[PDB]
Amino acid sequence: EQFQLRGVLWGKAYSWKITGTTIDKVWSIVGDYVRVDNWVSSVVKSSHVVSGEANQTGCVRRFVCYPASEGESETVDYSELIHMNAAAHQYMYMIVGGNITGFSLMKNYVSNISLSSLPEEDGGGVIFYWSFTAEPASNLTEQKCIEIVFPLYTTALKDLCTHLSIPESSVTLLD
Amino acid sequence: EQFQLRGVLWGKAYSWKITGTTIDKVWSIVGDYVRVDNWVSSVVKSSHVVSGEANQTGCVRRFVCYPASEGESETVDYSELIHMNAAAHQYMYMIVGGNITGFSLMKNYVSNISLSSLPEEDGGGVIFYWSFTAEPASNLTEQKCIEIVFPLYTTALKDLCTHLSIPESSVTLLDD
Repeated sequence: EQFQLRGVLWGKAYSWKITGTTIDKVWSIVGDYVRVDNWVSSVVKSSHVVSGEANQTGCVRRFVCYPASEGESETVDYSELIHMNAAAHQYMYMIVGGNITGFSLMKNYVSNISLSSLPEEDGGGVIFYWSFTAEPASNLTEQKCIEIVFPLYTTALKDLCTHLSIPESSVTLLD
Repeated sequence: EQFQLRGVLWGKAYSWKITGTTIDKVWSIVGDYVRVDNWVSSVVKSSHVVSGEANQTGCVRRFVCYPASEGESETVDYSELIHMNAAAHQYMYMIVGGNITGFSLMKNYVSNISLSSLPEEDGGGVIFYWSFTAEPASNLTEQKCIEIVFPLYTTALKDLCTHLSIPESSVTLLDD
């Protein structure tokens, strides 16, 4: 009959409907965690595992991003896979280092990806769930985090279509 | 060029499609965080806010569960709301105290609830996303965690239908 208060979190969750594809096809790109360069290829130049075994829980990926603008340097993201369930097409990760533009500003950025199949009889398709949280800190606001994260998710959904060779119209942001 | 290794997590995410209702009817039940007794009524006897403002982030609810099986006693759950975006139909909470059966065994049980609408153009309907994580601990297993959580979520979706006055056939667990 007692309890201990914890800190509150910032963040937001997004869901897209994707037609003209299957959970396996989406996963073949999105599920290769340590080769994110083969997914968000418009932002990410290269990626490889630097700790643990590729795509296994606890592993760390290091990926390199193209310069944010001309003159600026490439930036780096280290992120740990903190939960992986490939059979259930879902995983969870956190940035544990690097100077990746914007994302490296957040405190304990944690992200969740979940894929689901819509019923066969409803025309199939995939529900792509993608959320993040970050801890409140004085150099940011929740609104500023959203302005960092959401545009990237949007780009990644576009880059997904490119790699799937399906039109961008295949993707609809729910709500 | 350095990073900081951390521990891994246990958990699982589930999604259901719910027909025959609207996202705002579902939210009126599911979104009323401190009155979970009006939702999972097969399990929860009573509930109220005990810290902060009702359903505002940071608040804590205390709720009483019926005996889990015959002979046992009522148990109690203290859970804190740690994120809330009502207009976006999504929130996050964590158990911060109590002896609630099964759930209080987990270390740092964190849960996420997210509602979305399917396109009007393609039938409508609500996608109900519900996930949890817990921190691995010597006294438990992830499989045990899933045995604790999933039947509760399952029961909760059935109770939701009761309170919405829609057939339980309205709910379908999505393949993952």
